[PDB]
Amino acid sequence: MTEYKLVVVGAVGVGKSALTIQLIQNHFVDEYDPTIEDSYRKQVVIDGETCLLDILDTAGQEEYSAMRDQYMRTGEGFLCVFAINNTKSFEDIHHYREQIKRVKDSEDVPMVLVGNKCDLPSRTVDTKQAQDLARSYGIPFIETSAKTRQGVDDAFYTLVREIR
Amino acid sequence: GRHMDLGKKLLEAARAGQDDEVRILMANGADVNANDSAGHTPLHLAAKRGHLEIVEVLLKHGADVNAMDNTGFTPLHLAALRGHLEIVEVLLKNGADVNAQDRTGRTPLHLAAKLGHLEIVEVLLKNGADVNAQDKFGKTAF
Ligand SMILES: Nc1nc2c(ncn2[C@@H]2O[C@H](COP(=O)(O)OP(=O)(O)OP(O)(O)=S)[C@@H](O)[C@H]2O)c(=O)[nH]1
Ligand SMILES: [Mg+2]
Repeated sequence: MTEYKLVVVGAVGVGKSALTIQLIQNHFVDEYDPTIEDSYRKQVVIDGETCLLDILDTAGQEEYSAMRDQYMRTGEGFLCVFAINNTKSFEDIHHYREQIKRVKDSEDVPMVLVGNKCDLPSRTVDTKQAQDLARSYGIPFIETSAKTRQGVDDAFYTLVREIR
Repeated sequence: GRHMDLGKKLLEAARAGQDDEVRILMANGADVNANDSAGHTPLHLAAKRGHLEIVEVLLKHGADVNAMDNTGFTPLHLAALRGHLEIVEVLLKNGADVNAQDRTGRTPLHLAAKLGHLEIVEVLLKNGADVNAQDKFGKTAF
């Protein structure tokens, strides 16, 4: 089958790990364990085709920012996650995007913008603002909740389609 | 049934650093090399977290000192990444492969040098780490 190398990036505490464990194990982890760098493997069916997702879940913590180069070289697609009650994390998508482009020497890298934690009542980052950001970058925008599982498959599967 | 479930609790106890809960789970037959979905063993989680006692205990109980998770990290990669010196030492005295490569070709030295852990770099070189080792992009530790 075709293997897709997916990389999940974003700021501390946005739900990168909770999204990923939802995809792999279908369960929601309420507990913060800070990620260094973890790999997960899932054989799935997308658009009627069997394929393998090789998923790297990365560190939000800036102390590991020197490891970014390496996973930016190896990844085929990037799930760019922010949390909808975390302005800084939305703004940080810019820094992630810029580094990706510089490492791949390209403006067209498969990428999906993920607005996580859409189950939450109040929010500080507008849906419109995110839709605009994704239209600027020419990439899809998906609203997710790792807690409810909303949009979880959609987000990863959409990144796969972008790699194709 | 039970045996699998002891593994998951051993993983948790090793991560959460409960030194004595580890001792019990082992004596109820738990698997010392139980894997989480990311491929970590208890020794990876204990090395990552910096729990020296738990690292010693797991090694006394036949833990695979060069086990690799799904990213290709050994426990020595994890201890080095975050500067846990005495852990790096103990792992090495128990036969850790000093030049083990992750899936991208990085040794422990690559990671220690990348994150500026100078005391780990020195101890790694004293234990036969290769200064000219290249990862899969041709890049040395520096
Ligand atoms: N309400 C809600 N909480 C969430 C959601 N996703 C994650 N969380 C919670 O946020 C906290 C941090 O999530 P986590 O997945 O660990 O962040 P991270 O992005 O991996 O952080 P890091 O490893 O780079 S340091 C956890 O308590 C988790 O339960 C969500 O969709 N909704
Ligand atoms: Mg995480």
